[PDB]
Amino acid sequence: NIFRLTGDLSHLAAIIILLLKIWKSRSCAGISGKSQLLFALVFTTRYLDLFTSFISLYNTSMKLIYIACSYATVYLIYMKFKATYDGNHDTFRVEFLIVPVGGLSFLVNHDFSPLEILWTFSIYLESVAILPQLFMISKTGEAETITTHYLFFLGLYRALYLVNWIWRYYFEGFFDLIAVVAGVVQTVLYCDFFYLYVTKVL
Amino acid sequence: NIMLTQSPSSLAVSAGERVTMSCKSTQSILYNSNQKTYLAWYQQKPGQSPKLLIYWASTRASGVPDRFTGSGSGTDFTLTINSVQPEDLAVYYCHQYLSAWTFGGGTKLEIKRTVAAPSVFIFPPSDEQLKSGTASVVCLLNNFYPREAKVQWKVNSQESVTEQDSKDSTYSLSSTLTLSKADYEKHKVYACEVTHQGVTKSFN
Amino acid sequence: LVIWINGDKGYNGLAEVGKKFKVTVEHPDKLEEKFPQVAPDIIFWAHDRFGGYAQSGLLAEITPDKAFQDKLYPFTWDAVRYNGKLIAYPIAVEALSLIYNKDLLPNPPKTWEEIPALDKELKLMFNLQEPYFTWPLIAADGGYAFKYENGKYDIKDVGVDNAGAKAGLTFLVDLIKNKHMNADTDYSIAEAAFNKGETAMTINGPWAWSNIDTSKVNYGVTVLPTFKGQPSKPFVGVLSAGINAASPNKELAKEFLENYLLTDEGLEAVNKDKPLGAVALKSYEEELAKDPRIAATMENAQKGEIMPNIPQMSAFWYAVRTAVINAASGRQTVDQALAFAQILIMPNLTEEQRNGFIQSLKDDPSVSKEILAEAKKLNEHQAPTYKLVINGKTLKGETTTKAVDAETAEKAFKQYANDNGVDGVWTYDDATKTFTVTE
Amino acid sequence: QVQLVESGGGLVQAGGSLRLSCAASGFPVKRWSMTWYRQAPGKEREWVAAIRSAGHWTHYADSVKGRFTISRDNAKNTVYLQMNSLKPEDTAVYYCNVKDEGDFSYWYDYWGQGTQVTVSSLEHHH
Amino acid sequence: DVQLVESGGGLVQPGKSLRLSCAASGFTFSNFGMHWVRQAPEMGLEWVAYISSGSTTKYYGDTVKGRFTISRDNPKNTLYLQMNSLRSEDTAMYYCARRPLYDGDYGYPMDYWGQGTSVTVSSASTKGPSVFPLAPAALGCLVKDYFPEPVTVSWNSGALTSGVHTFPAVLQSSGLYSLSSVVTVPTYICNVNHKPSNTKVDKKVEP
Ligand SMILES: OC[C@H]1O[C@H](O[C@H]2[C@H](O)[C@@H](O)[C@@H](O)O[C@@H]2CO)[C@H](O)[C@@H](O)[C@@H]1O
Repeated sequence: NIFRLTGDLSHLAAIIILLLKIWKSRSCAGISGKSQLLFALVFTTRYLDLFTSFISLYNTSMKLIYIACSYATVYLIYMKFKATYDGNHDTFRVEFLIVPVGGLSFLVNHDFSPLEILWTFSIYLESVAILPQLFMISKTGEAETITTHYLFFLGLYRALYLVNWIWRYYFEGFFDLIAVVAGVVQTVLYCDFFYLYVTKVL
Repeated sequence: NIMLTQSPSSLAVSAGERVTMSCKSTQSILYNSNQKTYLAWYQQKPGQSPKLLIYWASTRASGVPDRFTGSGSGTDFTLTINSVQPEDLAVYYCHQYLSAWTFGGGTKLEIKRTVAAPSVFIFPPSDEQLKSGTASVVCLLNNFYPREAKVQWKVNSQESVTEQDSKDSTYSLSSTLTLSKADYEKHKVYACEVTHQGVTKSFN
Repeated sequence: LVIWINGDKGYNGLAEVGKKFKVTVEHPDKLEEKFPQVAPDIIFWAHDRFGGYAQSGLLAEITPDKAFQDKLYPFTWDAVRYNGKLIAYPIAVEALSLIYNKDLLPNPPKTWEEIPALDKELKLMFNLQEPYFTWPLIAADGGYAFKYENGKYDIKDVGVDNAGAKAGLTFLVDLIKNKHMNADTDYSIAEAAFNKGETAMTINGPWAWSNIDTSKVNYGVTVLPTFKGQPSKPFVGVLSAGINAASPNKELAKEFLENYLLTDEGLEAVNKDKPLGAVALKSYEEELAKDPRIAATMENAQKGEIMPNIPQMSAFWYAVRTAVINAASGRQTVDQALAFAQILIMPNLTEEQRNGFIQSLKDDPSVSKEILAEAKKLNEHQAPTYKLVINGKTLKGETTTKAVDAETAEKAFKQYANDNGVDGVWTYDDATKTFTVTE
Repeated sequence: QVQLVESGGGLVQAGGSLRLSCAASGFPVKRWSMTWYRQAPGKEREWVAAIRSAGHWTHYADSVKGRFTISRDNAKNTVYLQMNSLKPEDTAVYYCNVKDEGDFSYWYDYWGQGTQVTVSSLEHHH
Repeated sequence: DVQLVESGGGLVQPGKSLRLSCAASGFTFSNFGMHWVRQAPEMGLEWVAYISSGSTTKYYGDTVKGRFTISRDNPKNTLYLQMNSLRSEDTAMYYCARRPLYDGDYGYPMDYWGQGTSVTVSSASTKGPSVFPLAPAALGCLVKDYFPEPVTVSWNSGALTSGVHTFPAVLQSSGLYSLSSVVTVPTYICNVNHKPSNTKVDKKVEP
């Protein structure tokens, strides 16, 4: 079970690193604010059960940490340091992602219940969350705030879920086809993200 | 599959003594239909096929002497011999035949008696062996007990001991020392000194 | 005599026939199941139930007459042939057919797909309770009771899982869900509704015709509609006469069947009560084939397949009836019902094993194919060189080696003899492949 | 805290049937996954079947596919494993494992005590 | 009386196939189920295979399943064990045993066993034994440099067995096996039979 723990800690490390870099550099240039908005909405939709039926202090604490860190990143991008933020190059249409993802969550979910629908929607949106950032870097060609630590931790996060899925399938006999497919899409998108950063920024 | 463990791994008892050996199963081997515990005790004399002693963990197989008794239940069973005879030297196995067929590790029953003096014999390498380019000198220890006995070679040596015989309860040991033609030719006398609880044999 | 026949046949005509021959006729309910457990002198029923009776020995092996055998159609005799012996006298050949109302519609529908439109415009209804009436739709697309190969029925192969059987059953349940037929309609409801003209068409055999004749509404008898471009295959019934094993008047009953019932006058007096259909007698069938309804019955029989006489037909009927009732009432899906039918057919399974497999089908239908394969496996399991001769002064012996060349073979033997301390003259017999050394 | 109780194990002839049940006691979770494992004496623990809280997903080991069937009861918070055509190679102690399939619940991983299934390959006279 | 005699054992390379046979007599072979049980020094008694009277039911051990297949010729009264993809762990003495009728009712376990045949699996080639005399009181023969180590050494074709001692074979530094057979005496021939190499040697002992 340590693979999922390590991947979640790596994802939290990536989020914290991005937040701290935005805070210290006093600018958020090179970051797609729409990608962070989608990440915030992913965390909001997945962790809407935070208020009711807390399971453990670590569980609710991690949910709150994720939600607060993502909301703080969105606030820094759009409210605190919006002057350095450049929406001219971040012209991606978010609705073009949310609407198909919502429809797909309605169609391809395991069971038709509001909580299952919300979880599937969050999973799919996480799978397609990084696309605005990919478009912004593909246009501008540089990322003044994306760091090697951030990308390394994101890649460690993705590889840790990959290893976790293989381990669960081969030892516990468990595979979540929706989760596996969306995670594979997200892993491919993140690999393309790393490729673009190394080839065009470095 | 129901695993079986046997205790002790090996033990020695004098003739006429009472001996008890235990088999422990990882789960109960009781049958619900007939309320009979499906465990059996087999006896394997040296160089022989196993012979059924007891079945259903209490019932004695046909022809078995009355000194063999089976007992136990749940996960623990015992085989008891009231008067261990010299013929009873064998390996005893517990076998559950309820779910598949599995055997115990094996309890090797030895025989204790009074100490007996070994007979030490010498055997020089033959001319046929020397023609091949090698020599082997053999020292023989006949009818000794206990098995623990020390052999020392005086001018490569491997010793093999026979299993204790059921007729008399004795051991025999053979110590063979191997040499090349030159190594055998160099030395003129060959001796072995045998130290046992109950003597040196040499040839020139 | 004591006679059991079904309630929907001409028991009164049989009563007059026995009166001319005392003969007692009775029509108990569920008699196809009552007869085995109770044991009537002669029983009148379709041939499919009779073979199993012959397995129980309840039917006495009756010796036929060659002229009397030639008095009837050969295929009817073939129907009552079980393991080379005749267990019954065939009486009538009956097949399901479409009976529609000329007033309600001029032309019958040529296919099953046309029925929904016509029925919703009128806003078909037959007996869906018995699997006999619902089997033509199932078998129209290749569903079969038992694989018929080279004159034998293979009990190991059952075709109620076929794609065609699934298609027929899902078509029927689609028509049920579309409110086109009542899920719980039976034979009595079908007869009552068609007599009043409420239902334009219904599927039924010859026996109902007289009843429709009482309703005096003009009716047309014709082919069952084709399902997905293939004809419906109704099981063909051979209403036959079986002798009880324990009947004290076996010879008298046999003589009565040969010399009063299976004659032109007797069969004419029986068909008047209720239409027997295609009559076993050559003479009366020739005199009767001119009627268009008999022609329709015969051609439907040609399009259909006669029931097996094997004793595994009662279990098959029970399983298919259970599956059809489950699918029609909506208690279970079509595929689950057909899997249940396959499980229930399997004869060698223990009752608790069958219950376990049925539960496994209930609580997970995603692996129904694997469950069926494992159940079938369990059901089938529970079915009832060169040679050396050394001769030295001290040692003598023999030794064999694997050598391809004799030169190296004797080199190896010479080295071995030196290792054995042997020194002597050498001889070789190639024919015996023996190297002999001796001193 | 959740306590898992397993029942239904026992001694059955070869080819017989059995029904194991894992009942969970405690506060249920919205999304959980229950896996039936088995361990025979001196052998590694292998997973037998796996089911989730919602949906029609079930996974079976290659050895038991078609013979073992896993189902759930959310109303009773129970999971059943039906064993059909049992063979003596299926003698083991059967465990049920509950994992919280939501995020951040790595230590919500509870095991049952264990139930004993013994398939007796014996011969009988009619 | 009930008799079970096995045959076919010998030396094979790893991965090869060997068929063992068990001829049964003194009882109705077609009525009883049959077991194959192997024994090795580091293994003890271990059940391997089982076939029912009608071959309907076949059971195999966990470490032998998928490699070993059991069968039987009922009218020829023969039981067969075909071993494929052999390993070093499969070297053992193999016994065919009779499963009595309805052990669920009467309770009899494996009651009659054969003498068994040694099946050894190694890449090393067969080598015939070399016999040497021991000058005599006791006298004996030293059998050296043979592989594998099935070997039967007797004296005067089994005429005398009183005071005769044969010793277990021990691994020699050359990779071969060696043992000495001795007997205490007041003309004696030592007869050595090596089944894998088909070596039957009849040797005299003199001072
Ligand atoms: O369950 C179906 C049923 O089909 C046949 O019974 C027919 C019979 O052939 C007809 O003459 C008339 O009586 O309708 C019956 C259906 O109720 C089989 O003979 C019978 O075994 C089977 O149960």
